[PDB]
Amino acid sequence: MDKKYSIGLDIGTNSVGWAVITDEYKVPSKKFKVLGNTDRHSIKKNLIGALLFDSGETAEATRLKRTARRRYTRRKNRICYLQEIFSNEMAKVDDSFFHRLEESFLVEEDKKHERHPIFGNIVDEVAYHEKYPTIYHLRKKLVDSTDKADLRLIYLALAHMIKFRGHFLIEGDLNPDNSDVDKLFIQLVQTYNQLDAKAILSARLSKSRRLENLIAQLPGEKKNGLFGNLIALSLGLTPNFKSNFDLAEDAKLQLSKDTYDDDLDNLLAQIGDQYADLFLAAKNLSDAILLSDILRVNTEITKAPLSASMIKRYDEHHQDLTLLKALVRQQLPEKYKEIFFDQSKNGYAGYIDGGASQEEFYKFIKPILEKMDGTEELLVKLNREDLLRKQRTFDNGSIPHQIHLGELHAILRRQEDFYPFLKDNREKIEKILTFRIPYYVGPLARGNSRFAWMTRKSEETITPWNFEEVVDKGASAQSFIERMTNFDKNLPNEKVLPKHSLLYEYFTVYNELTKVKYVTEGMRKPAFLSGEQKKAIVDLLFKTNRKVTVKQLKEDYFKKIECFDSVEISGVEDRFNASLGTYHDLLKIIKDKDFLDNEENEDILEDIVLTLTLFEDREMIEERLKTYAHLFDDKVMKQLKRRRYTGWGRLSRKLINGIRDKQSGKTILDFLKSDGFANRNFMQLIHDDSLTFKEDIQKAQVSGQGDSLHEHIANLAGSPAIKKGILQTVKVVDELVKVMGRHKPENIVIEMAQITKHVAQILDSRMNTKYDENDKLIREVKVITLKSKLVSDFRKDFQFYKVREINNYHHAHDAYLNAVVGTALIKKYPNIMNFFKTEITLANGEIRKRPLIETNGETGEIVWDKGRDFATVRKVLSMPQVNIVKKTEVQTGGFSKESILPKRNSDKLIARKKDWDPKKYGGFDSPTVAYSVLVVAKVEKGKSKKLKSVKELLGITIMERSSFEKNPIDFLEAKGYKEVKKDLIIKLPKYSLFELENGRKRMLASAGELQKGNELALPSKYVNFLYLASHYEKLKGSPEDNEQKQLFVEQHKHYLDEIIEQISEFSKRVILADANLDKVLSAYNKHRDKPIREQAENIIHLFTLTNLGAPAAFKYFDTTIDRKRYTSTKEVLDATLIHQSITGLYETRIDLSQLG
RNA sequence: CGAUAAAGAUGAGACGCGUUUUAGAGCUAGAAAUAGCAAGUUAAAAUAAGGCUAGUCCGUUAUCAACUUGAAAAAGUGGCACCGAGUCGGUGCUU
DNA sequence: ACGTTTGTACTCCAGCGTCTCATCTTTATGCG
DNA sequence: GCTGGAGTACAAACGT
Repeated sequence: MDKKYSIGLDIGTNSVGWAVITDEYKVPSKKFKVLGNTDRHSIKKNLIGALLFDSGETAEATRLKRTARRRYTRRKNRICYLQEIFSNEMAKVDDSFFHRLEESFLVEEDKKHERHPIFGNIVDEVAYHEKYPTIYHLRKKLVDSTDKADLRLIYLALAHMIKFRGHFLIEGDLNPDNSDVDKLFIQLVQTYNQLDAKAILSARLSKSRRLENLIAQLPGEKKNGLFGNLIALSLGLTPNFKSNFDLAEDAKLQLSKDTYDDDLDNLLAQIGDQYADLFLAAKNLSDAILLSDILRVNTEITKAPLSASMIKRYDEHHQDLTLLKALVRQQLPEKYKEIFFDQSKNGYAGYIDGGASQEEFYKFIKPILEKMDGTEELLVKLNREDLLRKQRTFDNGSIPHQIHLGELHAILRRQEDFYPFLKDNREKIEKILTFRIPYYVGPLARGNSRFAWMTRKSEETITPWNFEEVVDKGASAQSFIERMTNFDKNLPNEKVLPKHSLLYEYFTVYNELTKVKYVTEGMRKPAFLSGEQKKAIVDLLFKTNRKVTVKQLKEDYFKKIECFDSVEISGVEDRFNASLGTYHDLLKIIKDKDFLDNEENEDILEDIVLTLTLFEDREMIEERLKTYAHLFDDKVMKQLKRRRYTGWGRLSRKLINGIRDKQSGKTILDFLKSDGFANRNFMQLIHDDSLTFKEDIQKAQVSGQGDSLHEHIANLAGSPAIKKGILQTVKVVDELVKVMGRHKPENIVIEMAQITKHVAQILDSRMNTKYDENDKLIREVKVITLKSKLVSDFRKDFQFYKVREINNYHHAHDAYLNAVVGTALIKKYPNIMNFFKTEITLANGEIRKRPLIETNGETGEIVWDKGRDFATVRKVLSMPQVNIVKKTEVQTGGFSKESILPKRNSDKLIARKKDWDPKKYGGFDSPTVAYSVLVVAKVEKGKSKKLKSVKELLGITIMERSSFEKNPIDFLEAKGYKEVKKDLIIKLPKYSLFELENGRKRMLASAGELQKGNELALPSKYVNFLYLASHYEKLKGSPEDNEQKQLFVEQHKHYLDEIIEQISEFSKRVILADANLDKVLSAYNKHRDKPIREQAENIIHLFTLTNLGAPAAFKYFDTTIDRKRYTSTKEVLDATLIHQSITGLYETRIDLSQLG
């Protein structure tokens, strides 16, 4: 039979609601066959339901932890590099110093050499920690020593600098001597003249505000160049020097960039060295502004100013510490034990030994400082956030690597005379500090990664010193862009040409001009310009004028070439749109119309623009054009190198001039140039009986021939969770087609709360798959897209109200009403929703009458009867059995919580490495269970060695999962299970459904906790009343309708008692939370004499006691009911396990009572 | 109709902090128990266990009823009406 | 008839800030 | 924040 039906969907980020209706808008009911060892053999089910699943996560967290893993690996490799550089000498001075460093984490019994990590004795360790209290004291000492020092001290200082090196944001060497901001500004004005500045520059005001403030209070007269260089200093960026200093072109000589030197040279040619002193002062002032807050110390007594500043911070911590100690011992003696001994408060002891930040300690110690006297400067430092500070602090992220490199340079230039190996390896260690893999090279994989693009020039290990001789950086950055840009849509095998290609612009000119038509003198035939005439017009106007030519210019060229027949032109605009811009720039730079005109040099120019579009670091551009420097002078070689092109086109070169029909041999560009008086455009050759259009379809089919369902949802443009929803929606559609005897649905209706267009296309592609004799796709299944507004409109107009707090039936009810509205309006119209209200209002206040049976105007149709349609959809909405399935999913993600908890005697701690005993070291805690397994075996119970046979539910950790799947039997025997039964092991993922007495259901949250599994089928009257009462002040309708709703909600005030009675009955049947229910009834009893709106707004809040899923806390009326957790899955082992299909219609029920 | 801007997705390269264990000798009184006093700012190592394909890679995204085949991918498996409704029941027909 | 284990109820806890660069869609806004 | 793990105190129920 035909068995006509339709399928409705509601795709969500967290759920997929589905419904099947017939031609009479009825849900069909069908009896299904179940499997398993249970006694039930057939179950009657209704063809409406929803599928719930966890939200799809983005890849960002995985990306960040992957990047962190790479960073830790690289830092460990730097430590190994420096431990191979110092290796031979360190074997002589103190062998196993590196080994004492590596075993520092272990407890003293687990150590192999000595507990003291540096010198191996107690006296020298104490002397080191007293002579150099922090690492910065040793850093300052080794920077300024002039004496020989122990090699361990040099290693510790330089290793601390390499391990914590700083940011690479400031490009260019930063001299630490420039520190006076006021002198920098006055020197800028003075050098300009020859050719509170400190407070204003170092103020925390914005760079825009800072420049504006200095410009407002500007003593310099006729000194706009001083103001521009001041912008280039404080802001770090000058404006266009064509107006700032009368340069030839717009020159933005912004500092802190590698292009600063090249733009400065361009300005020196463009201005004529009339701003060099300004640029020089700007650089000095930019430095002194940048290092101002970083190095808050005078810079005339040391070469390591960061060490001096941190020593000053340590010293002020000590001074204000002893003074605060004295003042609390002298004025508030009842608080010294709390501030300086208690590690649980936010005092000093919590700030150092506990877990208090600087903010928390400041907030705690401020009121103590206020009430006591003598605390003036301590308070002043606290507002300046400079009281009792530490060196390793949150604000150390602004220290540039130039400072650490300067200190490291100072030790390798102060200790190189005594230790000779430092002198030849100085640049090696400096490279180890400063080497940073570029963003266009990526992971240095040998081919064993799915994220790598790097190409190797050699086959050797990539050390930080052979990176430029082993990694082909050109091909690396080429592959970096070439994996990211999309392939050709027509030919999905090969890549895509740059947007600024000469071939593409020539194609656009010739395609527009081929679409353009001329007009003859007598016949006035459109046709087109001839191919020779086309090239002549291009060279006359489009190759002459950089901007597009006007129709007047085209007419002037037509009359200029030969005597015009008629300058009128058909199929053309007032001005053209295609421009020969890149050829014009090459004619303005290369300045010869020979290489840019000869077709033998076309591939050269295409590679030129490939380089300009591809690379943006300008050294890469430098080398790739240096390959081609033999055909041009050096000046244009360093001028065109500074040209950057942005953008990628949507067409490829094989589509444009690579595909040629075997009958003709002409390219698509050649066909556009000369079509034999046919004037066919690109879309003409792409959609005709020519051989070009056939090969495109054959390649679009042959290549990407798989194009799997998960692939095509995966390669879309949207959030991952909505892609999960779309994929589950498609699977639901397939199974719903299967359920009805594999007959196709007549319509499919879609609603999501461009991606809608795409999911419509997927469903249309899978359902509509039949072509006629003339190869025309017959639309057997009309996939319909619907906005969400219409559904809510009817929901409110026909009072088909939803409270989402009752149950998850509202999802499938949205799906059913979706497939009611959509297929009604596809019939009534083949206000638009005014065909619905029978008493439709008018501008005169008249309730214009409507027919009971609505119909289409043009032809007779049963679109909507205002009787027996209410009854059907009311029945389906009040229908108690609708199939909600929570998607059983194996958990993936982190093994446990990321917090490293301290040591305990508990066994729940997890070994953070292989041999780290957690009772000594501590470690991770609370692991994540991948899935639970039901194991029937016998355990060792009792002191008398008794094998008590037991059935238990054991949770498998994500970490344990691979070891369990390698050998389940051996894993169980290692766990403590003797003589297990291999064939009764059942894999139970999260949200596995179990059925118990009185229809009670529980979902498996884990091996030791369950979730509520039942749904309260509260009738339509109660949910309609609850929406009317809670939206009492937000009715948003006509005043008569609002008054009628108010009268209706006042007349049924007794419905609250019926609602709470339904809640109590359903909670007593399946929820089984006696104390929570008693507190609920006490709270409802206490709060009866309150208005109905608030009462129903909190009866809505009540319904999360009975909601599907995890137990949750809630508040009714100023009282919080804490969650009743089911923390024992012992009842589940005697229950009935239900396996369900994605729709849930097809079931497999296992009686676990019979297993064992 | 080019063009700009915002948001989102994906990928790469870098810092700063935090946590853990250990190292920085606590002293004095007291038989001890516990007090009085001193002091504190730093470093090493690890930062998903680990894996083989041994890379200055990979390891937390996406995918996932049961059943029968398939290496996997993937394919295959469950009769239809009608009257009723508290998580679906009943009746008839036919396999 | 002690003893040990499983059921309850209750409380607490959960890795986080920044910067540079690149490539795609998808919305949006004034032009006119 | 969610919601699952874990610790703690206290008693009921099952083992021997």
